[PDB]
Amino acid sequence: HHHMRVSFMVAMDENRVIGKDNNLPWRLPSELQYVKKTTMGHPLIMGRKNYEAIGRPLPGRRNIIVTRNEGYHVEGCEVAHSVEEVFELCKNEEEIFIFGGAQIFDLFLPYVDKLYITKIHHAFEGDTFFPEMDMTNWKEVFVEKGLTDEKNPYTYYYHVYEKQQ
Amino acid sequence: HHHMRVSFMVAMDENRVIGKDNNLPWRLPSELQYVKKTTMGHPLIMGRKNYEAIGRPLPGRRNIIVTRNEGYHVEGCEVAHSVEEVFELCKNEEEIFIFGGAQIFDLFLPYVDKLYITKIHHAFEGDTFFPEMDMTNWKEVFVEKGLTDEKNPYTYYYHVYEKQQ
Ligand SMILES: NC(=O)C1=CN([C@@H]2O[C@H](COP(=O)(O)OP(=O)(O)OC[C@H]3O[C@@H](n4cnc5c(N)ncnc54)[C@H](OP(=O)(O)O)[C@@H]3O)[C@@H](O)[C@H]2O)C=CC1
Ligand SMILES: NC(=O)C1=CN([C@@H]2O[C@H](COP(=O)(O)OP(=O)(O)OC[C@H]3O[C@@H](n4cnc5c(N)ncnc54)[C@H](OP(=O)(O)O)[C@@H]3O)[C@@H](O)[C@H]2O)C=CC1
Ligand SMILES: COc1cc([C@@H](O)C#Cc2c(C)nc(N)nc2N)cc(OC)c1OC
Ligand SMILES: COc1cc([C@@H](O)C#Cc2c(C)nc(N)nc2N)cc(OC)c1OC
Repeated sequence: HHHMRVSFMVAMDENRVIGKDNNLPWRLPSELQYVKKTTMGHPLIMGRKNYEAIGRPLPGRRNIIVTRNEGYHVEGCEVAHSVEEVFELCKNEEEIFIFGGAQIFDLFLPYVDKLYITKIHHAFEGDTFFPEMDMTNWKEVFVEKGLTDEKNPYTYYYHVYEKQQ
Repeated sequence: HHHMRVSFMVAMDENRVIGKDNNLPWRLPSELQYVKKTTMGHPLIMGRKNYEAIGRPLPGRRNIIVTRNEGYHVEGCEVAHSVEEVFELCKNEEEIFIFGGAQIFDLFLPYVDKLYITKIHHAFEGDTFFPEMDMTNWKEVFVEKGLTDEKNPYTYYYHVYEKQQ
């Protein structure tokens, strides 16, 4: 029914952790630069909690915030209240990026076409997790080692998976 | 249609620069010795401008120069004038290396199977760039840190990517 490509953009550790105390458990500027390059010129779909943690509209992209709050407004951002409203706002979009967090990943899980997942080889303490996924019917179309140095202190890989018809 | 493996051999910076004033923007003997090791015993496909910058046939490899000039000749080198002519000269080769520069990288881009790309972590001034590449259906099959020392003054990594069928 929807015409835009629904993509997931996420980074997670060995146990699927994505967050701790409403922020990122790791600081990886190189990973963030890859995120910015990939998502540039495409809508970002983020949960209300996810947005407030970031604190600011991310440049060069349509920021769409998902909340049940019927009176929620933020300057320089669009607000949706359901999967369908998001699909309406993004009717004509080429590809959208579901950007998190867990509640929003859950919401859009039945609709994912493509998965951009960074895997981080470390066991972080966390409270927020990326939902399990049946990877049957999925093909890995890209993999590469991320940059490890003084500023990026963990081992990590970029993966991209596409669903088959 | 063709049976030889078409490989790219290239070194570029953070902004895809490969050249400046018909020359290399950096001097990396260690990177050059990896190039010689990998390409040895395999044909080199070079654009006319790339060849003349080098100035001499590179030993142990078939040097094949790509030009539109029908009366162009160089001692100890073969001269092709098109993608297909290169394919004819290399019909029986196991693996050929597209060696640059930009115009020749463009020419053979639709045919690349394997990419040997050195990434140099520095922002050089340059005029010649390595073409953008959709890496969908490519996988990194090798990565390693290059040697940094007094003789090799930059941070750089060797990457190898293979196309998937
Ligand atoms: N490492 C990574 O790749 C990522 C990690 N994160 C991390 O995840 C955490 C945030 O994720 P999480 O706590 O799951 O929160 P979310 O980002 O999923 O936001 C939760 C909010 O989304 C709204 N919401 C949820 N379901 C619906 C619905 N069905 N209809 C309308 N609105 C809905 C609600 O807003 P409301 O209460 O206003 O009604 C809810 O409070 C942070 O720690 C963050 O750092 C986030 C993104 C990526
Ligand atoms: N960093 C790296 O990995 C590398 C860097 N380089 C750098 O790049 C620069 C050279 O690149 P660039 O300027 O693009 O030159 P090229 O090496 O790509 O050579 C261009 C020439 O190739 C010939 N040519 C182009 N298209 C065709 C075609 N379709 N059919 C037949 N012949 C064709 C033409 O020759 P003609 O005019 O004679 O007809 C043209 O002038 C230099 O600065 C060099 O140092 C080069 C290789 C690698
Ligand atoms: C709390 O602070 C942030 C939280 C997020 C989060 O929304 C995310 C993510 C995110 C990350 C990190 N990586 C990948 N591969 N996909 C994602 N979707 C982003 C940020 O910068 C942009 C943040 O500022 C520092
Ligand atoms: C004008 O000076 C040169 C220019 C080139 C260029 O053709 C190249 C390259 C090249 C390099 C450096 N690295 C990688 N990974 N791939 C390449 N294709 C080579 C040279 O030595 C052989 C040069 O002499 C010093």
